[PDB]
Amino acid sequence: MQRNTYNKVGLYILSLAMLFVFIIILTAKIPFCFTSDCSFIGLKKLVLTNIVPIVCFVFFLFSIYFYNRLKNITKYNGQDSVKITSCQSESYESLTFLATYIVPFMGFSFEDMQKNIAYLLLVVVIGIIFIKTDKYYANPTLALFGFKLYRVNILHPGSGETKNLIAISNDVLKVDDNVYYSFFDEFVFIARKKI
Amino acid sequence: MTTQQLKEKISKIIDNFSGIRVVFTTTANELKLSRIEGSALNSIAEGFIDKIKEDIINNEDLTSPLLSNFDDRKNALFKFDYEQYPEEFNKITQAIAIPPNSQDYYNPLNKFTDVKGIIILISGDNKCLALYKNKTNLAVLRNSRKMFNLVPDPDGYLKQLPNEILRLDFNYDLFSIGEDFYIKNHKTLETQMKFHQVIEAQAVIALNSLRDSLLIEDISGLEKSSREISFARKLAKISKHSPVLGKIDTKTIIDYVSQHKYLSAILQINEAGDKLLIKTKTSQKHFIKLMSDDYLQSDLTKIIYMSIAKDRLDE
Amino acid sequence: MTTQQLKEKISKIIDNFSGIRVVFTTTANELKLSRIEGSALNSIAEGFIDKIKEDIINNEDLTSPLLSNFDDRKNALFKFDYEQYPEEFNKITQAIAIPPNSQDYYNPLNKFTDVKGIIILISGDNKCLALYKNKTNLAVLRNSRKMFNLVPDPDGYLKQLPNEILRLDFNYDLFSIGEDFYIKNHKTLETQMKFHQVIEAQAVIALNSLRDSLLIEDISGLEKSSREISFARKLAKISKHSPVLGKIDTKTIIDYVSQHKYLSAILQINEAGDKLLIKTKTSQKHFIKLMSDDYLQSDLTKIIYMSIAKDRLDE
Repeated sequence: MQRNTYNKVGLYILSLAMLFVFIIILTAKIPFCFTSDCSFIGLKKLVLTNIVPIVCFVFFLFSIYFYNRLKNITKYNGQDSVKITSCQSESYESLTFLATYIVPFMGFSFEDMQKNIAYLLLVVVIGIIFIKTDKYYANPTLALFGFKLYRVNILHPGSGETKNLIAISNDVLKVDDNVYYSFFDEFVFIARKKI
Repeated sequence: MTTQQLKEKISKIIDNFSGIRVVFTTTANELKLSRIEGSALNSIAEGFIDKIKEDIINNEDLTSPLLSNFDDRKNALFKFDYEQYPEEFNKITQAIAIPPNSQDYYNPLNKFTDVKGIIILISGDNKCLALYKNKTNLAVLRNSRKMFNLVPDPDGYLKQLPNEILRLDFNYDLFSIGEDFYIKNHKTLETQMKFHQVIEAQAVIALNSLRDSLLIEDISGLEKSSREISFARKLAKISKHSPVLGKIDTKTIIDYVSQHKYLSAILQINEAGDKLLIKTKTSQKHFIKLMSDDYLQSDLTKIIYMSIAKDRLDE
Repeated sequence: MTTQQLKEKISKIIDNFSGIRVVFTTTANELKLSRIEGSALNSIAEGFIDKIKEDIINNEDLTSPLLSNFDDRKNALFKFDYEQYPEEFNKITQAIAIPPNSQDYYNPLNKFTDVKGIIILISGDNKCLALYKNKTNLAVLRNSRKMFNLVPDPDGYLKQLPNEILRLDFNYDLFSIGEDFYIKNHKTLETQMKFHQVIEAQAVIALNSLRDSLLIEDISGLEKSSREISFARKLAKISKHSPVLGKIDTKTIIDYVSQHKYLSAILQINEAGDKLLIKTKTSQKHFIKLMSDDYLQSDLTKIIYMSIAKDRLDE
């Protein structure tokens, strides 16, 4: 594993952050009582009656750490420029991804621990197939933070015309525009317009 | 390519500035790319742009002669014109066209002991400029003498950082434009790029031509001096661009030495009146400069002059 | 002073090596001796010995002309000719006589921005060789920046330490022996120790003598282009070392331009013929190169040679 495999694992864990916070808001069972008789039941009973909340909380922390690792990519050298030849926008992913792989988990009942073990195994299976299927750039947590995904064909000033690269830009992109590349992998790079 | 067209191409790269990229070459002959911080890379790009502007753009006294006509002038970028390219030049040409989605990134756990040179790829207006650098002995430097784990110390014994720091000062040894290579520093090219054997082979050809010219009485003095690289530069210049050796008869040369104010008292004619006695190092240097056509007089002031840096005017 | 006596004096210093002390130069113009670690001071000592040996000792093409006859030749050490010494030269001559028992000592808590020059005192044969280097803007170093406190990092952005660099290399800018001062880098002389005003003073006295020569109808072009030092240095050389200024009359000059087969075309003569018609920048440059007697020929090949860095033979 490792290297590219760890990068795709980090992208998938960052993608599932909306699922983690959705399970957090759906099933928490926090005693939100506005009366004086609802005292503290104890820390041990609270952490016993809540298992998948704290599991999803440390998974959300893992997703935040992997988003920090993705934001570390643009910190170093990205001071080179290319020219976009084709700018066919592919941003219906991370909406198709959400409405296909997250809405069923909202349509799923979280009552028994056997069922939760089965759903975690389903998450692991979906991630394992999602590792190596070249649709790994779909990321609703990325699309919430202003990022719009594009399928671009850059043209280097001195190397050549490399084709079929995926750009994650902060703003809109267009044919005959200059962006700054910071390659997270061979296929996906974080873009930034030059103006 | 003249100097004005070179200035125009450098200007056309500079004002339509696109961006830079730093590529390391290694001792095992492969190309890796580095992880430089954004503000540090911006400062490097601005410093290299300022140095390149002071060298070509704002410089009025710029000349670009061929490396086979290498004199000892300053503020010049010598043009490569030899047939055989060294392997670092081909590695520069390969480093121009590395695709931007490459993943052969440099590993900084090697403590920077494997990097042989630093290639700066200044790009702009669909053209690539490839500066070159050499890593010296860490560019010897200092520290602050942390007293235990705290930085300020008025009693600070000034010490050196260990073998982990790379020099990236604002200077370049040679740069690449288009398909031509221009050279600024000659010592790193004669040392690191394995070029002094080519210079020595050209010196061997020049010594063979001097022996066949049937002029020097004692060949073995010139052969004795020929192992020096600074002398071998002059035999390379003699082999490729001498306008007196072989063009004219030797009798005119010996008449010129017999009819001069300075050469008659330095270079001595033999007893038979056909050879030149060249024994001392001073006589060797004066004969080399005589065969290099460095003894010129003015038709205005009638003053004989030595010329360290010459230029043929009909060019 | 001849180059051979210079080499002999430096060699007598070099093989009779005794000690080496490093003292800084401040913005408030006081000596501040440092605390260089002994292994590091020894390493800088042997590196400076190797650098000065390569530059001066075994060099064969070394020449030492005066600063007033400034040319663009490489590997040469110009001799200082002006009696007007800037304050850094007085600082050097104070720093060659600092007693070792003095305690005017450096405080390294001043962020190393107070220092504006490094003095290297190669001491030996009861003599001192003071080598000065400028601050050279704290040229950028490169670390191997980690995460947290775990020192190795397989993937990390390489960055720069802010101001504890103190890049002093093994190169030098200018060095003084005895009472004669010698320079290597003229750019830091012209841009740091207040020399440009002296160069424009020599330029305007050259322009005064040039308007007293009555040769140009458009002297306003020369006084509007002469504020750049790249023309002012040549104007200073024209002022002090020229065999044309006040030596050759105007009619012989105009006959030489009329009879030359290049200067009659690139530089246009006046229709009246009493003066010279220069207006353009290339005409200005060829005019300056003509009046410094840089157009020469030999007797063997009889080709007109343009000299970049000429040298006198009779003296």
